[PDB]
Amino acid sequence: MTEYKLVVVGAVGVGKSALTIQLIQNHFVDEYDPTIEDSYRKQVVIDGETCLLDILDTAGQEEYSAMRDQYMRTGEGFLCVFAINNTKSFEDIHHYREQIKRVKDSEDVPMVLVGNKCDLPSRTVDTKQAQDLARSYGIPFIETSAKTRQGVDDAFYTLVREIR
Amino acid sequence: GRHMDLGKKLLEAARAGQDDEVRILMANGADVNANDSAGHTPLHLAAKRGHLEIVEVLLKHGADVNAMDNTGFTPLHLAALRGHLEIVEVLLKNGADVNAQDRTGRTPLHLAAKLGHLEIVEVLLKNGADVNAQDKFGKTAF
Ligand SMILES: Nc1nc2c(ncn2[C@@H]2O[C@H](COP(=O)(O)OP(=O)(O)OP(O)(O)=S)[C@@H](O)[C@H]2O)c(=O)[nH]1
Ligand SMILES: [Mg+2]
Repeated sequence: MTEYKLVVVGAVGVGKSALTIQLIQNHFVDEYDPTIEDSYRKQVVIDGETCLLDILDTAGQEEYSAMRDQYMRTGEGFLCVFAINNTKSFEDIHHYREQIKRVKDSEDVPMVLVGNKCDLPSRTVDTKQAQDLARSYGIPFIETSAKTRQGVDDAFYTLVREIR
Repeated sequence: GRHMDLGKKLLEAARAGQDDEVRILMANGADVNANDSAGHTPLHLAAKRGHLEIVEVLLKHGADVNAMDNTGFTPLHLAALRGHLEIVEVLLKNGADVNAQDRTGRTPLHLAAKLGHLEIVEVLLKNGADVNAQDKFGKTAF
């Protein structure tokens, strides 16, 4: 089958790990364990085709920012996650995007913008603002909740389609 | 049934650093090399977290000192990444492969040098780490 190398990036505490464990194990982890760098493997069916997702879940913590180069070289697609009650994390998508482009020497890298934690009542980052950001970058925008599982498959599967 | 479930609790106890809960789970037959979905063993989680006692205990109980998770990290990669010196030492005295490569070709030295852990770099070189080792992009530790 075709293997897709997916990389999940974003700021501390946005739900990168909770999204990923939802995809792999279908369960929601309420507990913060800070990620260094973890790999997960899932054989799935997308658009009627069997394929393998090789998923790297990365560190939000800036102390590991020197490891970014390496996973930016190896990844085929990037799930760019922010949390909808975390302005800084939305703004940080810019820094992630810029580094990706510089490492791949390209403006067209498969990428999906993920607005996580859409189950939450109040929010500080507008849906419109995110839709605009994704239209600027020419990439899809998906609203997710790792807690409810909303949009979880959609987000990863959409990144796969972008790699194709 | 039970045996699998002891593994998951051993993983948790090793991560959460409960030194004595580890001792019990082992004596109820738990698997010392139980894997989480990311491929970590208890020794990876204990090395990552910096729990020296738990690292010693797991090694006394036949833990695979060069086990690799799904990213290709050994426990020595994890201890080095975050500067846990005495852990790096103990792992090495128990036969850790000093030049083990992750899936991208990085040794422990690559990671220690990348994150500026100078005391780990020195101890790694004293234990036969290769200064000219290249990862899969041709890049040395520096
Ligand atoms: N309400 C809600 N909480 C969430 C959601 N996703 C994650 N969380 C919670 O946020 C906290 C941090 O999530 P986590 O997945 O660990 O962040 P991270 O992005 O991996 O952080 P890091 O490893 O780079 S340091 C956890 O308590 C988790 O339960 C969500 O969709 N909704
Ligand atoms: Mg995480």
